[PDB]
Amino acid sequence: TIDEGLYSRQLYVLGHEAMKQMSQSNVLIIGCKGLGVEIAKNVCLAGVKSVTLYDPQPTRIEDLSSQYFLTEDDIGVPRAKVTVSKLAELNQYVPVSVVDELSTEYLKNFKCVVVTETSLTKQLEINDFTHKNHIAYIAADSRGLFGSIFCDFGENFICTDTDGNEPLTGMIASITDDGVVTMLEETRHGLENGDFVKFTEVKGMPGLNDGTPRKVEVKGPYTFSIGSVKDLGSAGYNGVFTQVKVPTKISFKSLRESLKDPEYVYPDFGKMMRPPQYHIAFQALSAFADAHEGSLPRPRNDIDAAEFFEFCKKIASTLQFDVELDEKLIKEISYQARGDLVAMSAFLGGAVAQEVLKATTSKFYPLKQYFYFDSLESLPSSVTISEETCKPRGCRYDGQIAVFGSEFQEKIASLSTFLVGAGAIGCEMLKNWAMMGVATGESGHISVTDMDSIEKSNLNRQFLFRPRDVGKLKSECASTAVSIMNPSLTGKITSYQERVGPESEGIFGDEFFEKLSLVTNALDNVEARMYVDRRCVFFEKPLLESGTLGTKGNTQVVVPHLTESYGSSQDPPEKSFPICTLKNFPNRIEHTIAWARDLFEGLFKQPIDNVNMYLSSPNFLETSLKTSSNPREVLENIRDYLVTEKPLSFEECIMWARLQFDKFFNNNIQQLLFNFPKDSVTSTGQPFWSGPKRAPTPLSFDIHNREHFDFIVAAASLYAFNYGLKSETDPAIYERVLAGYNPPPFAPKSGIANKDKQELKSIADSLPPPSSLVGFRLTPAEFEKDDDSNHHIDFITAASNLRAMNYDITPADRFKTKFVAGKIVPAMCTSTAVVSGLVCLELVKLVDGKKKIEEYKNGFFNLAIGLFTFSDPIASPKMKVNGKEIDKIWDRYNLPDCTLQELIDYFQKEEGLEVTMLSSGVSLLYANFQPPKKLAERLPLKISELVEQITKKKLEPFRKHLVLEICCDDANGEDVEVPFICIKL
Amino acid sequence: MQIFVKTLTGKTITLEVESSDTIDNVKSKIQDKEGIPPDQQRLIFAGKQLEDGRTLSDYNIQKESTLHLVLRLRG
Amino acid sequence: ALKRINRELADLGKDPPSSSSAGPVGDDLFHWQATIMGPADSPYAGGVFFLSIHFPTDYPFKPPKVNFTTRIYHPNINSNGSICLDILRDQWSPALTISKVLLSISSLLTDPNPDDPLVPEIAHVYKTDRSRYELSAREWTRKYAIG
Ligand SMILES: Nc1ncnc2c1ncn2[C@@H]1O[C@H](COP(=O)(O)OP(=O)(O)OP(=O)(O)O)[C@@H](O)[C@H]1O
Ligand SMILES: [Mg+2]
Ligand SMILES: [Mg+2]
Repeated sequence: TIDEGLYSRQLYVLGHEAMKQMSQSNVLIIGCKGLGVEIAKNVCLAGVKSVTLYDPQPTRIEDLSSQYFLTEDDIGVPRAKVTVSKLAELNQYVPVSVVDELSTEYLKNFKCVVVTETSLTKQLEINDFTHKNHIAYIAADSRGLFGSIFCDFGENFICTDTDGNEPLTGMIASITDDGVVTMLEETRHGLENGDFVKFTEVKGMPGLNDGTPRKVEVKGPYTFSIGSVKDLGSAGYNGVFTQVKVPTKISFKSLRESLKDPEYVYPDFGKMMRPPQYHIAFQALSAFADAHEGSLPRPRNDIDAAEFFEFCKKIASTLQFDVELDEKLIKEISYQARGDLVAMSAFLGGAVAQEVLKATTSKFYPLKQYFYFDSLESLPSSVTISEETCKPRGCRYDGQIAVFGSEFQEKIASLSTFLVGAGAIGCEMLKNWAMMGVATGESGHISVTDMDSIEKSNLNRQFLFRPRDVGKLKSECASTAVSIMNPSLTGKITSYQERVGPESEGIFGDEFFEKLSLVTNALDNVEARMYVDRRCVFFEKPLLESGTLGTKGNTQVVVPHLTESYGSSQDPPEKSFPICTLKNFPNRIEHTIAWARDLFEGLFKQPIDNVNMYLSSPNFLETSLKTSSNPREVLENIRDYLVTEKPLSFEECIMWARLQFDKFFNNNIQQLLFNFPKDSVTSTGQPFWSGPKRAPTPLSFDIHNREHFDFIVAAASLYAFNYGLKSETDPAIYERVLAGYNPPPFAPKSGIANKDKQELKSIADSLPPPSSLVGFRLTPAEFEKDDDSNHHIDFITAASNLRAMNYDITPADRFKTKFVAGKIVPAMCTSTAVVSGLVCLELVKLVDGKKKIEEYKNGFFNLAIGLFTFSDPIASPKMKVNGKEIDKIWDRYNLPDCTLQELIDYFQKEEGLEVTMLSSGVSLLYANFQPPKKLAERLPLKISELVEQITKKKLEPFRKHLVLEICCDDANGEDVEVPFICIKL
Repeated sequence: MQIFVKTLTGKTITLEVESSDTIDNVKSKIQDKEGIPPDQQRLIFAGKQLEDGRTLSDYNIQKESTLHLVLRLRG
Repeated sequence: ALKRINRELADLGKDPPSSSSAGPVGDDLFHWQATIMGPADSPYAGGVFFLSIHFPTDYPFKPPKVNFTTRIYHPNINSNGSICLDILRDQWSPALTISKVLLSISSLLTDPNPDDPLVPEIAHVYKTDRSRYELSAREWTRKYAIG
């Protein structure tokens, strides 16, 4: 009874069984500061059985530095009581409660226990009991720019899936008697030594088809070994190998035992000596807090730092840690002990939420065991950081001023950012900006633009939207929510509903872009990302790109004149199958799904478009006759959908659906088998239907079968929708009509002047004149995956399953069909939180105006295996032009609106280069091979007039510049790249 | 004897070979003359693709036969 | 994008293909009308075939859309002019050039591949009755590729 209308995107990451097992586990959360509330939000969105909170401390002002459910009217009230009311509205299936006091035995009521903002002694006391009762225990701590996570899931943890990937499967060419398994030509299995696989459909070696997993010895990228197959046979031909994923046993240690001899996880190999430092540092922090009634060292205080360093020395001596303590790092930890940043809190909350999901679902590889992280490179260097500047001012930004100071806070308050998109990443970025006080000053401003509307499936990871807000614009709702969270941002936020593209340049023009400070992308398509990147490059504004895919995520920062752009590197491609495979010989369910999608487009979309365009364009037939690739096909479609097969009731739609079923599933297969019989051989003598090619078999229509009836119903419903008729779903009418159907005979055909134009004309004139049919339009079927009442995914699933039955392929259910056909990108809330945290950690670097390139870090992470990596951005390539250093990306030529001849003369005389090609937009303004008449006609014209003449469209009033791409050759004719030209209108 | 190999660009290469010469030797001559690796040479005669390990006589290649040199593409 | 397109165009201009000529439509770089000459040692000898090339906005990250315009009787070419080649579907690296695309197309016309056909009936005729295939190809290249 999983609510598939809400967990649609998450179920593609976790699965049905994972969520079924997750919906029976209770989670307790001790500590309700920023990290605790973030973890609670993520867990509630995840869909656990219930959530319990425990934080009886009264609210204070500084606690609002990272809490977004607390207001200044809540000072003095326990955090849990004022937080549960707002947390209960995130998910309706996840009850949230509060416990005033905590007892040890009560801990047995929960499946996972998260501990934050707790002393080390209490953590040890809790762990000594939660370890021997097999309860997952996750302890998190966030001090300034440092974070620590500790996980303990018992001594007999069972991990079903250790990487989250699908089992590797592939085809086999030949298997020798020595266990040498060989793939097909230029086919790499991708297995690793120690993996287990099972073989099926192996010809000549039936023994390997039993299904028993066997060890794998990798011998090369194309072959491997399994051992000895002497008994089973001599040589095996063809077959499929499939990887088998086995459960693993992971054994942890208690907190008390792991304190002496911990097991670190290193997020970066450039700084390998730090985690040992953090292990001592956090224990010393706890000891100092215990020695000052829970009072952390004051910000940038020398005496407290010295005492903390003494405690660090004492602990290091006590534990016999053979590591030299770094005094500078320890004193920095002491200074920022009272820090409370929203970016670090969000990052650690996402990580801990993912760990909780791993613990509950027994999936993915967890942390083992300690994880110490720091972002000390984010510390501002352009402002004076001292005890005087970092002292609290009794405001809600004290937790951040205590790290960065008042001057950097004022710098943040005057930012002018631009957020593209208002999805989940946009919502997280807006929350972080609201917490940080971005654009709360006099000169600050925030602009957010997004044209999409809130849907039901977006509420799973977008916490700023509520079910009552379904169907409204994202930007307005987000702006209202974040203005409610921070009242100081009333009137400082502008929400647009415009798609960022070539058609929105009239609003987001030069005037708009000259006041921005940075651009943050929250998009989901590559074209818009690359357009925004081009715009940022033109205006030279810092850009923040972030992308997620399931549990993987990456963040990149583009800085003017320092790093290369984001469009300069386009790694991730897509896959489009060869047409011969899809059209005739499929061998996987994806092929059938693609074929079904193409069939849907060709049956319900293109013919309707042709019919509608015929009745609108007065000269449609003549244009199509000399423009369309297949005028004959268009004419046939128009005739069939207008006169030949125009339905007058739903029964005729059912008959048409049956006829199409027969056409596509019974006749084409017979034709193919007549052309290529099952006993046919290739040119080399090998059997034709062997290997990737599977012998098909025609299907006979059986009404009692579920799939045939589903296909008939879906096709009839779609046809009726196209013709605007009244559809029915009662099987009685279908069984009554389909009984009286006479299948037309069909026998395969072996085959064996300029009248074609005459035949096409005869077909054309048969069509009724457009004047005869006025106001008669057919409704095209626009594909919509999210709607479950239009029979789209049902029809696609039915067609794919029928085609799979044609080729004896394994059918897929509606869930996977919707995943594949709809191009749904898996998404998670934890990944969104992590990428938002990383982007906001880069944002403080950007604000400080750091100049070196080694101080920025593009980040990548995979939460399935707990992998985190950070690398320096790639510097923008340089070049030598006219004996000068030119940046390839961030340099341009600024010229007036001079004539083309004057531009050529300028490039010939100044740069000493000969212009050979000059283009703008999608037009070729000037080329060296054009006829001399055309050039002489175009030379004495200005650039603006030339563009207007070529593009046949006047320049709009808001346009103020032109971007020209110029390719020029040197004196010797050697091609040399030059930066683009920025013509100023 | 003599044979003619036509390339994809319209060029005609004349070779001095013997009916007993192996396909490997012909691919070697084509690599020596044009610099095309043997792995990428697809030699065709009378609608049949020449395979390594055999001789010209196996394909009934005689005086002034014409072969085709194309790239290894399949699909 | 535009820069790579013009670099390839200049390379075509400087290096004469001698059997093909690809050029943009009017002054649009995202639409070319190329020409291919029928191979001499093929039934399609003495024929001119026109191709339409639509460059995607993500070129060269995505393969160009190349579609035949002149009707041709080939086992691996359907009626709609669609072509059957890997370098257009998933073998499209950023290293390919229309130059080579055309080379490939020509090599295909030189020798068909009936083991993995796109038109099953023509492939069957070619495999069974070679003479009928030769006659049909000659008739088609005379009716469409000539004049
Ligand atoms: N060209 C564009 N201009 C403006 N906003 C855009 C553009 N393209 C995408 N977006 C916005 O980017 C966000 C993408 O986020 P996300 O993919 O999570 O949302 P969605 O597409 O609505 O959901 P789903 O992926 O679950 O179907 C959406 O807010 C969408 O409106
Ligand atoms: Mg949407
Ligand atoms: Mg989306």
